Amino acid sequence: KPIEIIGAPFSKGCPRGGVEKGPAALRKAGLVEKLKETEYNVRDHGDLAFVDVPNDSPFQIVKNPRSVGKANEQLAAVVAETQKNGTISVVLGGDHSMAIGSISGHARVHPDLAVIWVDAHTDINTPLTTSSGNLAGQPVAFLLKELKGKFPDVPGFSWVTPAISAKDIVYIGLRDVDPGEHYIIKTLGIKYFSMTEVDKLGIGKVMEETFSYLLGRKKRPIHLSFDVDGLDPVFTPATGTPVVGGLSYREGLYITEEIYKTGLLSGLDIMEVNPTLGKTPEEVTRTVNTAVALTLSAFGTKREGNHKPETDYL
Amino acid sequence: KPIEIIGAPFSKGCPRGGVEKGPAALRKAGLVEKLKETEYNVRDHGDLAFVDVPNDSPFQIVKNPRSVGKANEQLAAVVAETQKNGTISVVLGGDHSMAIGSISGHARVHPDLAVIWVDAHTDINTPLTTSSGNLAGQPVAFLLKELKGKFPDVPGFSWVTPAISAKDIVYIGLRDVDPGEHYIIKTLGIKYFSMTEVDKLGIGKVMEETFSYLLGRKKRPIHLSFDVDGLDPVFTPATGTPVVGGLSYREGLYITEEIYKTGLLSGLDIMEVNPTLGKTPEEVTRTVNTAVALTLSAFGTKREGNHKPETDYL
Amino acid sequence: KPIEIIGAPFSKGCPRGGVEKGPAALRKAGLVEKLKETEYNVRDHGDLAFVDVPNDSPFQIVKNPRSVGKANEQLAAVVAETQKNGTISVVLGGDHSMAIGSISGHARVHPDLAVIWVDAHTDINTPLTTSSGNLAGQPVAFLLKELKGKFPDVPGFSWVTPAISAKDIVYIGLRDVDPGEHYIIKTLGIKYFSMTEVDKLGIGKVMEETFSYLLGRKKRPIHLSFDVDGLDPVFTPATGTPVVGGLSYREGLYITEEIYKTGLLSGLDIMEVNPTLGKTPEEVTRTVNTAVALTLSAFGTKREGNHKPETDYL
Ligand SMILES: NC(=[NH2+])NCCC[C@H](N)C(=O)O
Ligand SMILES: NC(=[NH2+])NCCC[C@H](N)C(=O)O
Ligand SMILES: NC(=[NH2+])NCCC[C@H](N)C(=O)O
Ligand SMILES: [F-]
Ligand SMILES: [F-]
Ligand SMILES: [F-]
Ligand SMILES: [F-]
Ligand SMILES: [F-]
Ligand SMILES: [F-]
Ligand SMILES: [Mn+2]
Ligand SMILES: [Mn+2]
Ligand SMILES: [Mn+2]
Ligand SMILES: [Mn+2]
Ligand SMILES: [Mn+2]
Ligand SMILES: [Mn+2]
Repeated sequence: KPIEIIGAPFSKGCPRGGVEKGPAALRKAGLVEKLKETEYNVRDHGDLAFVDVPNDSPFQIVKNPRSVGKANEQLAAVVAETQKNGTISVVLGGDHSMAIGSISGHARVHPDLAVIWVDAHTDINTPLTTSSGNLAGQPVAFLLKELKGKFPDVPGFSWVTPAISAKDIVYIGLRDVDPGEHYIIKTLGIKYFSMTEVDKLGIGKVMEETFSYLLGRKKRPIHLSFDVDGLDPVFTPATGTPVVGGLSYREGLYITEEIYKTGLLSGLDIMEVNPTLGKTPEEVTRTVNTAVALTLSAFGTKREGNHKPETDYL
Repeated sequence: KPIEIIGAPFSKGCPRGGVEKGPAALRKAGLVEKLKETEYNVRDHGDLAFVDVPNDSPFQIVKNPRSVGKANEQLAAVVAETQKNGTISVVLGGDHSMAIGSISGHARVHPDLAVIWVDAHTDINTPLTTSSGNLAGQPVAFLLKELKGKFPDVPGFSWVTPAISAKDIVYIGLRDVDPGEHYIIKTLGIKYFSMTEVDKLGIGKVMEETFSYLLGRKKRPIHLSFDVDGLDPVFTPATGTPVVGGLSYREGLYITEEIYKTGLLSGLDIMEVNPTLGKTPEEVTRTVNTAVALTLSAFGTKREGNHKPETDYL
Repeated sequence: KPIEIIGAPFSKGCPRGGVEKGPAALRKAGLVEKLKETEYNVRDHGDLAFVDVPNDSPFQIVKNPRSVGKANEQLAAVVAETQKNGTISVVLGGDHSMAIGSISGHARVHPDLAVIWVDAHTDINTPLTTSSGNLAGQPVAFLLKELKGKFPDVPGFSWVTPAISAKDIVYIGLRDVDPGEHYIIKTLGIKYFSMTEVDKLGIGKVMEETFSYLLGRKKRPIHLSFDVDGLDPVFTPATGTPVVGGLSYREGLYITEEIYKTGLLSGLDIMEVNPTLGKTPEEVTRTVNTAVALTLSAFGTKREGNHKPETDYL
């Protein structure tokens, strides 16, 4: 199978700059080279060059609307293209708002795709419920069908068409949800596994249930959108919105090795890796490293070991 | 439902001073304000003023008997009063010896109360089994019916009447028990989940079993006495007797969100938070913060999120 | 029952020196004294004096073959002797290559022994599959029956006779396996619980399965070979090959308390504790301490507490 790396050095989704340097740190860590050592075919599409939209006034509270909107539209295009060539797309980016384009793109080629959202937050704040204008915290609100019309159209996001419905997404790791975000996920009956459920069930059963929920009836493509802050700050400190009591390094990898086994991984996002937020070079390294392991894992790397077929090592 | 904060700045239960500053740190952390944002009605009773008993000679080994005794009698009174007004009592204190008064008080109004003791220690040392005279490690010995008469009456504790029996308490997190304390809990058939059981069952099944044990036949009130040292020093370092291999930040909260769901929380204690023991301001902050989260959790705060009823966020 | 401490200050299995200082650190931590406080009879055999084999040229890639070979032959002898006196042997060593002699020795007296290998690595690299010549990573290749003849005889290891077969060993904690090592463990159908299985099952069920696998039909002696790097660097940082996402302090102890309950512990190894690798005195202390706890645990120490029989503490 084919893999296509696509860097999304974008940070306008969050007021904190830095996440744009994420792709670099990741490539710099040996991601592309390491990936190539897998049973996969790796191609690097390079980092997308996003044109800034001058005098990008804020829509009500929403910040950098047109700039985010345009960057995503370009991402959706790119991804939609690789998806058209049946290759698996990997978006290494900055803030999570790029999930808009990554999925909206993926959807154009695979409308029946399921989404497993690993994050500490729901990121489903509609532009009317946000306490800030940060779009990085609103991706899902833009991807949901059940949310269309519930909030005023935003400048730059007219190209977007709700790609999936409430019954096609599953959150994992939630532990920092707003009153509105919470109201919404409950009101729409969106399946989710907060840290409380993971504690109760254990990541083992957790993954078991998410697969039976999403792949119970039909077997469709999987879009894993991984926000590195789905794990505990002790594993991925270098991020804009760290939250205590998260997923462990182990559960993170367990999540990715399962999705690998389903043979249905179609698209992956590795977001929020900000190298400029590590209190120490060890923390940045630490973040980049596990974020790479998550990617490698998704694509076949196993903790029990891996070996090439037809090779008699004895 | 009503909540009544009651500070117990007492430290005579342990030779280390500092736990008296605990209430401050907690209030100072925004506890009262944050609590008020819950579906509850919060009232702050302020910190109790404990009169020191001069020439408080030690009873055999027991230290500051009369001083502890009197402080508790005053606490039992206070608590017994709020309990009389059907409000939920919250004791923010110093050393755990105040559990004597918090429960003995709670009991006067709710004799059928169950007790979930989250701690790294059993704290059931009778004045005859203690290696030290520290009462902070003897609360339960004073609250048990099966332990009455087994040890010599102590000066200042004549007002106390065993509030509950061996079949009404459940320990969670035990991992540092003395030969005597152990002999006792085994001899009296006191249900408990040491860290070994939590490892085996997983906090999920652990909470499951404690509720079926305590609420199996009848549904009675719950008195959660939480020793912040039920968790690992990595989460609550600022405490007098830290012990490695404890409950995780996650398990602590899982414990409190369940007890919240039972709708039976009647009384809560948040003890052993000592701000003077943090090797660094981060450690003290760290302790105070999770101790607050435990409290907020107990009273409804959910990691999956919370939202107000009748509010259409869309 | 009798316990016999045997120090194996050997480091030629790994290019990094330091693990030879391990026995010291452990004794220096109070191991022997603390052990004596158990229901066991402790005897210290002292640290073995290993004669260096001059001009010990490398066999192909294998480094210090003759030196390792000779040291092990001496260890096998020693252990085989205490085993003959029905006492339980405890090898406190340096690199894991000493597992060769510890088990080969144990085997001579108990050929039906089962082996529970707690380590982050399989250490089953045959001299033909190693990327380095480090024997510390090849112990099992020398102990397996199914591996005999699969690799060229090594200078100094002619005295060795495969002590156990693929169906007599169980790995726990694996998370850093080589292509060849992996090919081998899969090709030989060797039961193992990688960190992925532990995540899935939970150390509780994990221990459950390993006992039914190894003790299902017959009840034989247990040789627990514990490589401190089976746990996460956060617990045992001071080691030559640390790997993230390992066993927790808790799971390590849970592993040992179960093996204790089986009443079948016959032989134990506590390897890879390198005091010269702790970035800070706290890290070295931290490693030594949990390594001691693992040992004490193996021999009866319980987290729920322990008390002497026939002693009425009241
Ligand atoms: N980029 C992110 N993942 N941000 C998290 C979004 C949730 C945040 N608490 C908000 O109110 O918007
Ligand atoms: N205040 C406390 N929680 N202390 C713990 C009590 C147990 C202590 N090891 C003792 O011997 O008394
Ligand atoms: N002494 C050890 N435990 N070393 C681990 C052995 C595995 C190592 N990666 C190798 O290739 O040999
Ligand atoms: F994000
Ligand atoms: F998020
Ligand atoms: F306490
Ligand atoms: F305690
Ligand atoms: F090793
Ligand atoms: F190893
Ligand atoms: Mn997030
Ligand atoms: Mn996110
Ligand atoms: Mn305690
Ligand atoms: Mn206590
Ligand atoms: Mn190892
Ligand atoms: Mn090893």
